[PDB]
Amino acid sequence: LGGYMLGSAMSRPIIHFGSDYEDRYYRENMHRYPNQVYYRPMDEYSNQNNFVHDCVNITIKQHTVTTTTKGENFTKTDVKMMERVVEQMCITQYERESQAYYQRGSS
Repeated sequence: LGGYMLGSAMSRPIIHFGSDYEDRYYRENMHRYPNQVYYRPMDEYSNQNNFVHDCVNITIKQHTVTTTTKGENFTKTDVKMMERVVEQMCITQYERESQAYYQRGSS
C-alpha cells in the first residue's frame, strides 16, 4: 500500500480448493472475505502475470493488517483462500487498467 491503487468491491470470485468441505467453507465465509484489491499502473512489458502477482501479495498483506483489526480474523486457512480469490480479483482489475492503457494510445 502507498504507491498502489484500490479497487472497490466487485464480485467474490469462485474458487475450488479440496472438496465440498472447503468449497462451502469459503462460500459461507465470503462475507468475511475481502472483495477489494490493490492494483498498480502498467510498466515495461505489459503483462497480466506481473500485474496480478504484485496485486495479490499487497491485497492480502493489506487486509490482514487493517481488516483483522477492524473486526475480522484471517488465519492460515483464510490467507490460503484469500490468495486464490484475490488472484482472480487482480485479473478483473487488469482488464480495467488495460482498457484505459489501450485507449491511451501511443504516448
